Amino acid sequence: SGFRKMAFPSGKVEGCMVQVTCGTTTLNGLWLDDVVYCPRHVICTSEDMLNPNYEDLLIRKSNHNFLVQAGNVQLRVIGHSMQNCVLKLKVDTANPKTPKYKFVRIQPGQTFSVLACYNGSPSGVYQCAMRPNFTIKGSFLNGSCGSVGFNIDYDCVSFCYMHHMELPTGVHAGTDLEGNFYGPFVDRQTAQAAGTDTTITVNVLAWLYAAVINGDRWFLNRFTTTLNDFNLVAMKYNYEPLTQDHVDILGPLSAQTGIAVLDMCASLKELLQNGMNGRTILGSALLEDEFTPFDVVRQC
Amino acid sequence: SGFRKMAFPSGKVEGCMVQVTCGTTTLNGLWLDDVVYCPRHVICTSEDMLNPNYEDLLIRKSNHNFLVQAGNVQLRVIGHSMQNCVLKLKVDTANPKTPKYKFVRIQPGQTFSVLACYNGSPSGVYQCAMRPNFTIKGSFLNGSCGSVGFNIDYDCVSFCYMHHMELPTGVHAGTDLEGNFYGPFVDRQTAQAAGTDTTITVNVLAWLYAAVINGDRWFLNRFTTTLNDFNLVAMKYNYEPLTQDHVDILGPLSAQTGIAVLDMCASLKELLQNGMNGRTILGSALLEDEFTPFDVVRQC
Ligand SMILES: Cn1cnc(Cn2c(=O)nc(Nc3cc4cn(C)nc4cc3Cl)n(Cc3cc(F)c(F)cc3F)c2=O)n1
Ligand SMILES: Cn1cnc(Cn2c(=O)nc(Nc3cc4cn(C)nc4cc3Cl)n(Cc3cc(F)c(F)cc3F)c2=O)n1
Repeated sequence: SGFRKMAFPSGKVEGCMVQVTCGTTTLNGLWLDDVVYCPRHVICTSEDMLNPNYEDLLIRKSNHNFLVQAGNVQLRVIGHSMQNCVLKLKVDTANPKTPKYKFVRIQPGQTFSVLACYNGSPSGVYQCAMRPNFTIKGSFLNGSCGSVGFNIDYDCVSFCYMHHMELPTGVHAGTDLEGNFYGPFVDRQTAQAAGTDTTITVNVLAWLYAAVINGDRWFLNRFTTTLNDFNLVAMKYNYEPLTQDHVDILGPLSAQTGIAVLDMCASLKELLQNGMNGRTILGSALLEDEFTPFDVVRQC
Repeated sequence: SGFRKMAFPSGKVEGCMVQVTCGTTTLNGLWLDDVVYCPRHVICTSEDMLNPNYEDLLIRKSNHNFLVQAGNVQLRVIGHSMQNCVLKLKVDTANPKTPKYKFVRIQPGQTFSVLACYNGSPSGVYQCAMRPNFTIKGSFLNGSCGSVGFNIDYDCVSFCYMHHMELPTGVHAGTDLEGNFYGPFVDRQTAQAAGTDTTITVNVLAWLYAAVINGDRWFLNRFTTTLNDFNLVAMKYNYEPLTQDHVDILGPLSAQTGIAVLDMCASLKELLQNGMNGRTILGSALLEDEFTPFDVVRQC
């Protein structure tokens, strides 16, 4: 029992992290087979960071302009190319610690693990969700650019996020591993605002199911509701519309607990309308929305 | 910016985890140099688990009674011994992945990272605090016995916790790596109750400082208080007495923010007396007490 924000063990990713430097600009890269992937922002000097023309900047560089250090060992760069907002640096050595991996893009509302790194050295691991507005509420300091987010199934690491920048308001923005930003952001050092966010309804429901699996049942009630009258109340509270497909995914949790999805929705409506009254669910005084149904099943 | 429950990267520990089996009883072990450490409960058959006499049980075993599997490779057991509630199994192979390590016992109120494992295979990593009543509010299923908790400084892993059992109420109990239980528990399959718990005051204050470092300032106020009138209100709310030594440790956070410790205590007293009024601090609607001052500094 118990329920924690739980990350995947990070060792398979720690073995891929390297430092990349161009000029005096330095950040983290990801070394898989004989390629290092990193944010293209690394080719900016301080005077280029506000308004780079990356094709311009990159045509002015050669391979020897890029210093890649894997721990103590510098990796000889033997080729380079841009792919969207990531740089690919071919090196003369294949990483002997390369895991089985894939590059996957995730959906808003899905979770992943973040290995935060500084100067190529891993620092901490934590679980994060991609928000509906394509930001993540991460924990990142100066020097974390290039840190990666990932999931693991069996032995295979699905890389899904490369960290680029912190917005005003202090949330974080980045790309998938093909260099394509999540959300409407660009890799320049200008202030960019996140669009309005919403609460991930299916996740809140998943976490309420987790609570029942773990013996928190105080919020349950005898009522039910239709999908639609629920969405009418949800809309009021800045919750994502719940769809019949969300209902279908909650199926297995509904089965294991014997609580119909639309009955749990009735509990959710009352929690939204009454608050929690100084009570807690799974140690929280808020409705938690960064656990997917898969996370609940994986941990319960 | 941002503030998350952040664990240490787990790779150095993942490389030490093995499976130990005696009879039909199986759990996780820790392979460091040529020794495997695991809960002595592994020598219990189902009929022994309620009321074992471990010295009895162990004198009836030989080395070949212990099956140790490191991934696919079985480790030849060449000696065995009891140390308190841990078994030490000398094996014929030194673990080539052994990190620099130490066995340290932690204090209540301190934090560590838990690598949860099943059948010797690591499953997830998360951050936990040792509660004042020497339990931990972990996340652990059947098969997690022998999972370890740890901290990392530079390259050195300080192992501090080996998981043994889940209490009623669903909190977790275990030992340090010399086999000495945290708290007044014994390694038998009987129901044992945790003693009353308290809130870790110095940690709540540390986290309020983290909030200020991160721009949450709504809870600050112009008042101050003495150490003692604070402890009078704290006592009422089941908070640990705050000591002048706790005040001294908060020094560096007080410096970086310019907020006197006893002024932050005045904010805490008002938060305790008024509640949060449906507002949040660092995304939480509760006063969080599982971040030490070191965790705040490490992340802020
Ligand atoms: C507080 N914070 C939270 N997350 C981040 C991530 N982040 C970062 O780590 N570095 C950035 N700018 C750099 C400055 C450098 C100075 N030297 C010597 N080398 C440097 C390398 C970088 Cl990458 N930025 C800013 C930033 C990075 C981008 F990739 C981008 F497209 C726009 C940006 F404004 C940053 O946000 N810091
Ligand atoms: C739900 N939960 C949360 N944490 C735990 C940890 N835990 C565990 O993993 N296993 C336990 N008993 C075993 C049964 C076995 C059956 N087979 C085939 N092999 C087994 C090995 C164990 Cl270790 N227990 C119970 C338990 C383990 C102890 F070490 C102890 F001293 C007393 C106990 F009651 C357990 O709590 N499960």
